[PDB]
Amino acid sequence: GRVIRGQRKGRGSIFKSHNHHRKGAAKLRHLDYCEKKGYIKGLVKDIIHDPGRGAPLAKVIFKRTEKYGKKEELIIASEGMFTGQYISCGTKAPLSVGNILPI
Amino acid sequence: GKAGKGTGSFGKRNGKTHFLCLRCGKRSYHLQKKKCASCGYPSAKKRRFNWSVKAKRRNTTGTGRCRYIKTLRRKLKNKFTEGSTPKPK
Amino acid sequence: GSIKRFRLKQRLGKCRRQNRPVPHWYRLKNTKRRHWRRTKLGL
Amino acid sequence: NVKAYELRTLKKKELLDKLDELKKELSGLRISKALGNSAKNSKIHGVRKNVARVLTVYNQKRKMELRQLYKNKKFKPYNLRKKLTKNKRLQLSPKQKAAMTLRQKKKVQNFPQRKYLVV
Amino acid sequence: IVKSCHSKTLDKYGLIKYPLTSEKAMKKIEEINTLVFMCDKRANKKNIKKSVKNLFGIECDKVNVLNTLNGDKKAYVRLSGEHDALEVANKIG
RNA sequence: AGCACAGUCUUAACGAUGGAUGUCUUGGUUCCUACAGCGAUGAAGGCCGCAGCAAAAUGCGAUACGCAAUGAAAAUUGCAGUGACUGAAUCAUCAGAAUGCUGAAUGUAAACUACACCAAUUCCCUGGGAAUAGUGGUACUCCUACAGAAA
RNA sequence: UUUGUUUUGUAGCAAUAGUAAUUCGUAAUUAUCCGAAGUGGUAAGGACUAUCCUUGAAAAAAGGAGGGAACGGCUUUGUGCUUUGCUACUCUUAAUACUUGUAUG
RNA sequence: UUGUGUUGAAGCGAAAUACGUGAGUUUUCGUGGAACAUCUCCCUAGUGCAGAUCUUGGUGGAAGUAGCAACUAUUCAAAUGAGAACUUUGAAGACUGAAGUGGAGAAGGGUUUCUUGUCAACUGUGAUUGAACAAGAGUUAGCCGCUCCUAAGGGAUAGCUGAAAAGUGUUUAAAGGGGUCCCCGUCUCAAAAGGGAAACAGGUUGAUAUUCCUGUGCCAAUAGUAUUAUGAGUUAGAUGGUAACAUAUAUAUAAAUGAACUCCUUUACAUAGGCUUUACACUCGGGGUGCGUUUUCUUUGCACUUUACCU
RNA sequence: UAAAGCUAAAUAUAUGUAGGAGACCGAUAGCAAACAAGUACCGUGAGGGAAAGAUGAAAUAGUACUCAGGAAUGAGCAAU
RNA sequence: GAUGUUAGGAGGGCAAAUCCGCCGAAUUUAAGCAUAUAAUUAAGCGGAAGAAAAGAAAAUAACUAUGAUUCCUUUAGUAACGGCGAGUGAACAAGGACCAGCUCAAACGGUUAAUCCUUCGUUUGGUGCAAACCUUUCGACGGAAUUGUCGUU
Repeated sequence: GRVIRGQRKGRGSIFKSHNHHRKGAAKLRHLDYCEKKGYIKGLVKDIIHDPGRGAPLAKVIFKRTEKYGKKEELIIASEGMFTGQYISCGTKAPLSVGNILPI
Repeated sequence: GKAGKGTGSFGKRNGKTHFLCLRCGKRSYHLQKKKCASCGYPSAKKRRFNWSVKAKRRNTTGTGRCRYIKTLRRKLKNKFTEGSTPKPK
Repeated sequence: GSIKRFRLKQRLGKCRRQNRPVPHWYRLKNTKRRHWRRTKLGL
Repeated sequence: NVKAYELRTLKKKELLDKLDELKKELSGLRISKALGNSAKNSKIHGVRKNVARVLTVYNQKRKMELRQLYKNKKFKPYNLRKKLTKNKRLQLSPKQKAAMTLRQKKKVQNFPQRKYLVV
Repeated sequence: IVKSCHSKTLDKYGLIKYPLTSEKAMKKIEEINTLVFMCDKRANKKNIKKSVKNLFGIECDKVNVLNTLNGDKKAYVRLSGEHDALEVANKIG
């Protein structure tokens, strides 16, 4: 016989993900001392649609603490967060919808 | 259909697969993958194969000009020392 | 086409120049002639 | 119609002047050549070979004028060193190839191979 | 590396080979006074321009360049209103 | 000026078409003999050029169907023109000079004659005049020295 | 210095270029060039509405900003700093002319 | 071994009161114009053709036959020429017909372009024609494109595998710039329809034109000093408006400071639907400039009147 | 006397070059190529790949002249 | 170690008939075919020379013994291997061509690293018209080397 359709998928020629318009990988903030010992609040500037997935993404701006500057993080938005709210990430973050907390 | 298997589709034959291949000069330089089908120009080697004595013989050494080795020939008989000249009259 | 590369145009000119007949004085003492419509120079 | 030795030694500046103007004269011929006249055509071969004859000496002339600056000095430029084949250049010199360690040197030197005769 | 021979870079004696005598080379001089000459393929605009103000005292409004199918370059030169381009035919021929 | 029927077939003589046969052979083939590599000092190969008239092949490289030198030794010739009356016309040899763009190609590129950086470079006379948008160097790996920085 | 009423202009190029009719050595002057509108064929723009379990590129390049390192001169003291007298001043656009390669393409 | 050849060898065509039984052999005539035998005996082999849908080449009957059938369609006169249904000119009849055998178009072609000459072959009839043949000539850009940017992606670097060839491309970047130590940071290629410095009109050639010429512009670039001016702001920087808003008309409306560091915006984006504006397109009647049926009617049928880039 | 190393001769050479030969082939043969042959030409490409020698001693004897034809050509009382 | 637009150098590619490593078939034969054979071949990858490779016994022999390697004659289609089928297949001695043998690894210089290389200068004389080349040696400088070069076998 010949190589079957499911077998040809791992080669990844035409079966690679159509990702031309994707906005970026949805990742939480990288672990930092500030996140390990308390809240750091980032402002969700905008809520975008990532073409691949059905879940909208949140463009959260965090003001970096090691240098002057802001940092953009793309986080999967929970249902209820809105543009302009402040989202607390860390051990001492209050337990509210959208906040990033240790489990 | 109308641009069928033969004559109809032969009308779509515009735009080329190969070009001049500055190393060989043959119209065998693949343009999409940028590699000569005759010698594999981007690779350092010459891309010969022992299963084609015709292909080996039509581009072996001596089929060209031999600008240097032809002059270097007929010198081992003379055994002249470099920089030497014949004695003046 | 109207737009072409320098090497291609130079080769076209050389192939045009190589298409003239043998000089009369030389003949008084050629086989590789192409027609643009008959045989394509493959460039 | 200039020949070898009448321009073999003449002053280099005058050489350059005459060479510069003779090519302008060649183009002056070319005016009429492109025009309806071709009556001067056969001497261009002689002028062209005189150019090579003058220049096979002029390049050699600049050659002495520049090599007498850098003569010898053990660190000859790339062109000035010997142009043997690459294998011959990279080969061991005869002295290095016949180099002989002190042990077998004192062997042979004191105790040579030498002729004889059998009756 | 020390080169002993003199440079093979092409001066005007080697860039510019001859002018044209084509009817097109004459008609524009006759009508609106634009001039035609011919040169080597490796020359450039200002390499050619150097001849016109190097061998001759004639103003160059511009030099225009063209690459012929025969392996040479055709150059065009112009003048300004200071100099008439009529004696530039009688003197040159 | 007169006569044959036509066609088809057969025979002979002479022709047409064709290129067999024979005879030629600056070619091939096989064997024997001898020498043997070339290349970053830029090879093989590929392009582009070079002749008064010059397409191919052959030869050559901006000195471009050939320069210099050496031996023989005076034509080149299709026309032109150039040559002694032997460094001159042509052969042969070929050591000197020169050897375009590429190509291992090696500054980055390449269906680009595109783009860099560093010495602005090179020529004239033996310190003063010019050419100029115009020369060389700069791959990767490795070896021997050297260097100033480091834990 | 404002508002209204009258005269010039095919709003400013612009007619003189282009085009056009009758004469006229074989070269010219001639005169017009006007009021307006009507259909929506094609393009583009604008403000909108709707659709998506489809949300419909990037970079070169350019701009704006927050911030406040540095901001008036001549000469004079000691060591970029206090200081003594006078205060005319500084930039933006266009260049003018000498100097580096020749300073456009 | 021993012969024939320019006083004509080999070969070839026709033949012979020739010999053999036969493969053949030997002669004659013609042609041929240079070599040829040996049967005296032997040695040797790529040594004998009617076939193999045999190989190569040449040539037949078919046969002056099939056929020269899409695209409605040609006609009269003249010129050239040896020669004209298919070359040119004039008249007519028609066609393409707004989605064109029309202008510009890319890919592909490569001189087929232009002028002159020309007809050996080709132009499946003719041919004086021609995209054929021959000799010359012709392609002009700061503004049109490439060149620059990045995309789908390609190559390569470090590594890591593999005998290598090759595979993959940060899998422990000690990897180029900025400002004045720090910050940032794989390289390179990939679009002549994506992004993008800046041009229009008129004219000109046998053949090029937003490239040449005339005029008028536009964009990018431009090293150190002494003169000028303009405008501003000043002895380190304005204006009003209850407001939105706006704010410098010198040749040009330039003239309201600014580092490191950072944050935005432009580039920069789908589809459908209608509404609207403007330019272009077309059209309408009476004004300025020409042709016509009219045995019969006519203010009669119709026809020629513009304005780029630049504010 | 292993787990280190070097070494010339006799040996082989369908390659390149240069010589010399042959009970070899004699232009459908012999190399594909006696010649402008790995050429013309075909295929996008890897590749495929021909045909084609002979006047004469001398063209430094290659057809002068005439006639008929537009010319090609033909004919001759003409010519190598 | 990193880094050098530091000084001096090497490798890359072409070419293969002979030669040296790797990798590696199948057609075929067996009248089928699977081990076997084709074949340790063809194709593929890499590396040298005028030759290469092998080569100075951890070798044969069993004799009255030979003495590096290679090649020729032979051993020999033999010993042996093998659906013991098809097929495959050496070695020793013997006769010849040729015939050269050697050095690293430990000891001692430790009353003197005694060794090696780089660079820069002088000169011992010379064949060559020349260009260049063969010889020449006082050195000095800078290194390498004691984690071991040479003297010593």
